[PDB]
Amino acid sequence: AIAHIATEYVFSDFLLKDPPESKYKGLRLELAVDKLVSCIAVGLPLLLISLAFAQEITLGSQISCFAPTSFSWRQAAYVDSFCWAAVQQKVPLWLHKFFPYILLLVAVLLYLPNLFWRFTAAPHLSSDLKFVMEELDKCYNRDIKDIKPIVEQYLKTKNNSYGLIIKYLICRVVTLIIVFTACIYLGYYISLFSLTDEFTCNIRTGILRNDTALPPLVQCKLIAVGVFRLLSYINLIIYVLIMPFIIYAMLVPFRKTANVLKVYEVLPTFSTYDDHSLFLLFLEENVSELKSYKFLKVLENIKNTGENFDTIQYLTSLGTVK
Amino acid sequence: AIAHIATEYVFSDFLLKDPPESKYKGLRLELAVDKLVSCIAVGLPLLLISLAFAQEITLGSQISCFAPTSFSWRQAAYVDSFCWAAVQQKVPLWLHKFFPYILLLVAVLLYLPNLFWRFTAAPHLSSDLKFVMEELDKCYNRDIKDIKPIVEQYLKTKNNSYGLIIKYLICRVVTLIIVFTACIYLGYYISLFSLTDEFTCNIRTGILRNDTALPPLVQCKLIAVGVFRLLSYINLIIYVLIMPFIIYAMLVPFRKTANVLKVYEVLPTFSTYDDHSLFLLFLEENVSELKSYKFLKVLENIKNTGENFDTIQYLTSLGTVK
Amino acid sequence: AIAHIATEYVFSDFLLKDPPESKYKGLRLELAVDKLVSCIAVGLPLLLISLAFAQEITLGSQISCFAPTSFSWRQAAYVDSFCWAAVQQKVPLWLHKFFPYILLLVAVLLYLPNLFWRFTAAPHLSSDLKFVMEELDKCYNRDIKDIKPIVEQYLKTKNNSYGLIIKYLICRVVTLIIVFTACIYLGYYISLFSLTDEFTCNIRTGILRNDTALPPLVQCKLIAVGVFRLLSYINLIIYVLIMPFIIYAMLVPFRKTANVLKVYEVLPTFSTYDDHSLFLLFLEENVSELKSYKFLKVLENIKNTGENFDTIQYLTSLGTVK
Amino acid sequence: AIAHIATEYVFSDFLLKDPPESKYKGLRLELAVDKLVSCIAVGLPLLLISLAFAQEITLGSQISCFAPTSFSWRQAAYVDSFCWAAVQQKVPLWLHKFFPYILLLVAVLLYLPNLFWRFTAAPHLSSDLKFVMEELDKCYNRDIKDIKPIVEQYLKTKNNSYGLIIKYLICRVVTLIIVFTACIYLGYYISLFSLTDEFTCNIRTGILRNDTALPPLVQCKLIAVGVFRLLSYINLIIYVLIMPFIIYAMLVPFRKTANVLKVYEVLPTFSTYDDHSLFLLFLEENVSELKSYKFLKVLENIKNTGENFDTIQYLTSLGTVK
Amino acid sequence: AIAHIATEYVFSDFLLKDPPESKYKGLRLELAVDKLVSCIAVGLPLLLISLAFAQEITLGSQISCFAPTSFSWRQAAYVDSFCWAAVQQKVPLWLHKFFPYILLLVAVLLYLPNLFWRFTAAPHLSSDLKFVMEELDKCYNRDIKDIKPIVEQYLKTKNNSYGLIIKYLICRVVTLIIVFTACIYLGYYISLFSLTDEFTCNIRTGILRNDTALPPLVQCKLIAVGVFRLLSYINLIIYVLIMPFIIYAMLVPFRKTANVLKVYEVLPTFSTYDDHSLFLLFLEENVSELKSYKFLKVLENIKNTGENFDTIQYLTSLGTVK
Amino acid sequence: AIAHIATEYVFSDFLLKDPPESKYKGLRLELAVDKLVSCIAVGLPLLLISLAFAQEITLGSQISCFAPTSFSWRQAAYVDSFCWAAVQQKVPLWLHKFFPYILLLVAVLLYLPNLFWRFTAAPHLSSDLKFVMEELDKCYNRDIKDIKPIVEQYLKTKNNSYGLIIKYLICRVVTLIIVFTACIYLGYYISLFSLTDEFTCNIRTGILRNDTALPPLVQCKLIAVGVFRLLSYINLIIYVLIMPFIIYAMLVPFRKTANVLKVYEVLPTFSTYDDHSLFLLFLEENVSELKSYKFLKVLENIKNTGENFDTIQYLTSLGTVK
Repeated sequence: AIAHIATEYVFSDFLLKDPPESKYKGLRLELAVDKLVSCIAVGLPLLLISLAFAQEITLGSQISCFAPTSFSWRQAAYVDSFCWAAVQQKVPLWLHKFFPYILLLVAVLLYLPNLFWRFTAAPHLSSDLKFVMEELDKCYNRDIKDIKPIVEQYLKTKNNSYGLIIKYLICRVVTLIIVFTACIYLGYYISLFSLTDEFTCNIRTGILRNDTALPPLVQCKLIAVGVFRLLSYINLIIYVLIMPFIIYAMLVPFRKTANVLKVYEVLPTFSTYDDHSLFLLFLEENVSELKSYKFLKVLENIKNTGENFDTIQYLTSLGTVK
Repeated sequence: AIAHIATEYVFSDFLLKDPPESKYKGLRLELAVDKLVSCIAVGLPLLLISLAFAQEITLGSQISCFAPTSFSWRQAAYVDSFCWAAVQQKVPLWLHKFFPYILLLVAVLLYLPNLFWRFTAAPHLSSDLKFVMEELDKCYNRDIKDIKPIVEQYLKTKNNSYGLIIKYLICRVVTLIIVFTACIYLGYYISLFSLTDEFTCNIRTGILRNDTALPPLVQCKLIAVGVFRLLSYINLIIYVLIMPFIIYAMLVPFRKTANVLKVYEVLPTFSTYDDHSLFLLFLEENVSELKSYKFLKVLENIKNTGENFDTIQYLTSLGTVK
Repeated sequence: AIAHIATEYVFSDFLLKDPPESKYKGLRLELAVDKLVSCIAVGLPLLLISLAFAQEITLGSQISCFAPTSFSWRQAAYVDSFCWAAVQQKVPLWLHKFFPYILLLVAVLLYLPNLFWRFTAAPHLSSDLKFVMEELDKCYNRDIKDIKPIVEQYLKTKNNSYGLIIKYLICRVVTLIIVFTACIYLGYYISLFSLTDEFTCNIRTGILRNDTALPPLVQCKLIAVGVFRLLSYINLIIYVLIMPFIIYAMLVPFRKTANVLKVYEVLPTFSTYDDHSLFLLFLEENVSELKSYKFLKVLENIKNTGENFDTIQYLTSLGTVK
Repeated sequence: AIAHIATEYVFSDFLLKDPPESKYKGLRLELAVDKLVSCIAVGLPLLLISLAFAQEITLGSQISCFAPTSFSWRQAAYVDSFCWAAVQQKVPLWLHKFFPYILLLVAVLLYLPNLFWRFTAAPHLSSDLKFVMEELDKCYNRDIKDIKPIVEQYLKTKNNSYGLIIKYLICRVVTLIIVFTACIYLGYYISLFSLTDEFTCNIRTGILRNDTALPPLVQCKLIAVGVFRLLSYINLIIYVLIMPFIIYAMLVPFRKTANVLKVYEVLPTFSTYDDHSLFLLFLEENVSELKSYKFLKVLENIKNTGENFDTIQYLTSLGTVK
Repeated sequence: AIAHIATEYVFSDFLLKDPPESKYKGLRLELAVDKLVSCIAVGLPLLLISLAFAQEITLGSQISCFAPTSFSWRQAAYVDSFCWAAVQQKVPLWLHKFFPYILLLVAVLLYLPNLFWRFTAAPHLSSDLKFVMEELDKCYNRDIKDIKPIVEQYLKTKNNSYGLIIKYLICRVVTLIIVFTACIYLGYYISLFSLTDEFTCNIRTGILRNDTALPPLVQCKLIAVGVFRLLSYINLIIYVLIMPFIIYAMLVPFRKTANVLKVYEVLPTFSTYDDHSLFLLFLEENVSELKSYKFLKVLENIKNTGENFDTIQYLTSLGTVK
Repeated sequence: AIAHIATEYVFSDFLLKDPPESKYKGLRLELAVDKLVSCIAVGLPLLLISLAFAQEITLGSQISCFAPTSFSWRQAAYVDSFCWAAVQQKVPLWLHKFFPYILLLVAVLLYLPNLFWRFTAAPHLSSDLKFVMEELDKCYNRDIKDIKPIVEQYLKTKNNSYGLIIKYLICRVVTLIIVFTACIYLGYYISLFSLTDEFTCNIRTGILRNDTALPPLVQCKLIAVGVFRLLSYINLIIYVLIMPFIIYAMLVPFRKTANVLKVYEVLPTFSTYDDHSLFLLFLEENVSELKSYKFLKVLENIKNTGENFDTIQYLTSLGTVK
């Protein structure tokens, strides 16, 4: 065990030589901020429920009941199981019983909208981005060859569209609503479980109801109430912290967006709650793959300083990219 | 078990024929010292919490309580679970209970800034480095062909920038602050757990509060206090040791940096708290992939001794690299 | 279980058809003797700690205490856990408790210098070796074409360098110092645990200190003392055996080194505590990949006997290698 | 469990469609007989120690002690652990305790010389074999082209060498010595454990030495003595059986070796305790990869019968191989 | 568990889309009947020993002893372990104890001859088959080109050889002898374990031999005798069923063998206890890879009916295959 | 556990993005209906035996015996094991004990004929199909080139063959017979285990036969009788449902088969209990890979409607396929 830990945490590469995106393929169909927010909101409750029942913090059973001394092992086990079964039908008790279930439901609900976006919006956007990038590269190549209209019109038509931005807005709204509901539930659970974690189960039911040997009531203690409360507090803190990030995410009109086509306007061939703005944002987020755009952006940065050099010679110096 | 250990530690290659970076691909977006410091600071608490609960050092339960002889097995188990549940609500007790949780939180907080840098700074820097390297290679090739301006201007514009160095500084500051907070917490825990590790839990709560058979107090012993203290001391020592490395890491103006472009100044075509200095440092750290730079550095090393040989013949001797 | 053992040790290939380095790629940045010594020194303590706690040799718990007959199961378990917790705070007792931890620390400390060398010396040496090999191949090709200066000067500049040999020396010194410290610790542990392995724990602490029913002292036995002593003896023997190998490893000036360039001196184009000696040693250790060197070494071996044949015809017979 | 066994032993391919060496790559640096002998000698003790502790044959603990009826569970467990700890310090007892350790040591010692040969002799021999094969192929190609000296001289120089054969001899001698020592140890263990497997442990040591309630002696039984004896007998039988194979392996001068170059003597261009004999043996063992040698061997087999056909036409019929 | 079973037996492909030999590579060095017989004979005892100790059929321990009521848990466990240890030294008892060991030995012995054949006969036969196939393809290609001696002579020399057929015969004889010995052992075990499975162990040995409290004899029951008997009966039935298949396998002279070269005799260029017969059998078993042979066999099948068409036009119609 | 279930059933792709036959390679040597029937008949008993012993439905042991109160734990365990051992030698009892074994035997017997067909019929049929497809493609290509006999004759010879259809019939008959036998056995087991599942074991055998303290008889209950009965009923229902599918499978003469060659009859070059019918069925089942057949089938579908267009222009429009 010790040697296995040593091999897997010291001798094996952990954060040194593991390449996350070595020669990343495909296209980036999700924004970085949105991806980070979704990953946090999905993987936080899973990590918390994994931590809540780790063997390092759990001592015995979920509940512990004080059976009378006259009871044998099997009678005391029956008492424990009976009180655990009645902890559901009896509000705090069933909430403590199903806390991992509720956190799992929250995680699944938070994962749902991103899956919906990936299954009903990713392919069309990916195809559009690929077409736009390939047409921009072809236009740059032909212009470079000449110096030694389709994309502008297509973006103009996309300007009069709202489907993509509407779907983005409903995804953000669903995520925000689910996070807010989770925050409310966590606050309610924290409020309702700061009183105590001891409950009396009644085992005089059925054919042994009239028996006098059994105690009228059996006291039982919830074991993981404190850990659950601490983890719920942590989850609420994290969700409150990530709350403004969703607001910033769906704040499209006021976002600090720089148009990619500005650098392309140098080429002579080239001449706010909308699909065009969202498509421009996705282009900018996915513009790292383009290489001609790198040349145009370098030229723009050079000319931004104020150097008095003609751009015609620089454009003629460059050749075909690919 | 014995034969499995033999196979996995003797007959299987352990440190002999395992290639770490055989034909390493991609680009090195992190400095070696920064990568080592981050890896140590992240993987030390994880290794320590893995060691703290290894079966080789843990004998029984987290706590051990001395129940009265009249108590049965189930009553004593209830006593143990009750005292373990009250160890939270009761400062040292809950700290001992949640020591692995606190170390995990420290590890996650230390891992966060590197993930932020990798998600919001890696792609732009990687693209810039690739562009600079390819332009340097093309310039070397064309100059070699001729003997038989863009990169200099771009670096001049980058000289008037501060975003990358600012992000680097905030990453280093966050890492240093988290390490300092962890050091303070570990020192506090060491100070507060050198007194004793025995506490009395009171089990006369609820419907059995008025019962006289139960003892008024039950003594319980924390088992892993010594191991926790030793591991916390080791963690504090390691963090204190790695403290000056972060200071040396964010000490950019006074770093011993050699400009790569000096060797390129031989080519006739080519002619301190800043983005340019950080970019030069990243170029130098990632210059091993360039092959023309190897020729230029070899020529520079040859001429550094003081040999009286013309460089024109040496430059004409070399040809296209790739 | 039996059939699984049969499949994994008889029907599956174990030492017959498992290729260790079939078409080995990359470069050999570590010497064979150094690699073997480091692998032994790292994987011996890990194997020993894995063997110490194997289920084939461990019967029960780490310690065994003789509780009074009047004690119940839970009271005796509390006694065991209490004496195991006091075995730390009480020198032999905590050493027996933390023997696997100390061996793991020794293994990690021994693994550290090789990781430091691999992270701060491997890339530069690999690039230098690749450049030297490619230039030697190109020189051989052009000389063969002609018959039908850079490398010599670069080695001359490297002659006036000491960084690589200094780093090699500090790595060897760190390894030797750590091995010597481990030897001293193992000898001390063997000396201090040949007396006995029985200790008395006092459980009359706390609210039960004044109770008269509990025994004044409880005798306890360490179970794995003999296995620990035997494994420590084996580790000390192995470290003593590998002690002279490190001395031979850092003995660079007196090493039996044959210069690779001697065979290359046949080509007309070609004409002791130092970087040049270490680089020549690494070239010789990594010369198996070169194919022109194979031809030159074959010619040298042919001419070593004393055959009276002109080398010009043999050189003209060979052609381009690659 | 039943269905898993069915899937892994019936529906999954076991010996039908598992290709051992489908398109085998690299070179065969070890002889078939030597590889088989080493594999047997290494994997037999591992298989035996795996079988010795399989759950199909082990009932309870390593030892079983008859504690008095007045003892509780914990006192009897302490008795068992104490007698198991004293089984070491007390010759047969510690041998029974450490039998798996001794067999593992034997396996590791037997694996060591082959690793030494692979790390200090494989690369040079592989390079020499590759060079010889490529030169033979080139000579065959040029001779075939002509009909429409280096290798002979190199083998002549290798004739006056002894390093490779010396290393082979020391490897064989080390293997034989280790196998003989293992045989002697196994015979001794069989002789010393045919008497009985019952021993008395004395638990009246320490603060309970003067107590009269404890028995003066406690009888204990070793459980796996018979299985250990049977497995040791099997191991001794196998080692005795493989004893003459090592003698035949290092018997180089008297080995039935056919020279490969005899078939190559047909080409007009081509014209006993030694390195040359060992190299010829390795060539013959690794000659299956050569394709021109296949043509030459086919021609030799055709001419061995006594057919009166000129070889010039057959040689001219064949063309370039590769 | 239920959902895992569903995923691995319903939703995952089991016998629908798992390709056994999709684009099979290499050569078939073993006959289909021989491969099937060896696979059955090897994997039947392994499957049987896996089934014998499955948790679905094993209730408790290997043996069950009726200790007196006055004995405690530890004394009864000692009794069980003692009787299990004496079940070896006491013929039926040790046979029941080591039945899985004997079946494993049988499986290993049956696997040995096929490994010997694969390690000392596969490479030469594979090389010969590859050479013959490539020469046949080349001859077909050149004959097709012409229409628009080596292989026949080589087969004639192989006609006067017996090494391959001798090795095949010794492999078949070893397999048959081992199967017959296993059948005899299984019949003996079935005969000797149909009487009863109850034995008395005597625990009055050693220092407690003179004690009167212990019973003079302790009755014990073997639990898995019936399962072992049923599995041994199944194994014997299967081995008896596969007995004639080995006889048919080594029956080479009387085998229904069709010569491959008969179809090749159409080409004008082409003109019983033996190596030639075995090589022809291996060619026929491995002829599926050849494509020219497919054309020749199609032509032979066409002409077998009795169609009066000239073969010259059909031969000229076909072209180069590869 | 909860988070692992979430990851493996929600976040990981389950039925969304798992490609079953993405770019399927090789040839389809088994019919779809036959493959489905064989997969069902093989994987149903395995799934059922996996479900029968799942931890979600099994409470305790296989059998439960009511030992007297005076018996200790070990005596009661001996009673349980003894009655479980006598449940075999005593018809219903051993059937309940070996139900998983019988279902495994049924599964293996059902898997056997498909393995026999795959090992003795797949390669020849695959080679024949590949030859036929390649010849059809070549004929289509040459006919297309011309417009700008071997296959017909080969099919005529195959018309006078019966080996393949005979092997198919024996495979179907073996499968049907095994399924019918399994149905009969399951019906018998259902009939014989609807009475009760309680049996009395007699433990007064051996040296304790004359002892009066032991009860004359001990009642024991089979636990999994109901689950076994339900699963056997399900298996019988499924086998009855799949019974007519085998009859439809071996019903070759009356199968709705469309000849592939009909569409090829358009090309001018081209001109019931049998091998030819089975080969045509396999061609049709494996015709999806052919691309020229797609063109011919499209033309046939176009002309089936009744359009009055000449086919010569359509044939000349198409070109070479591959």
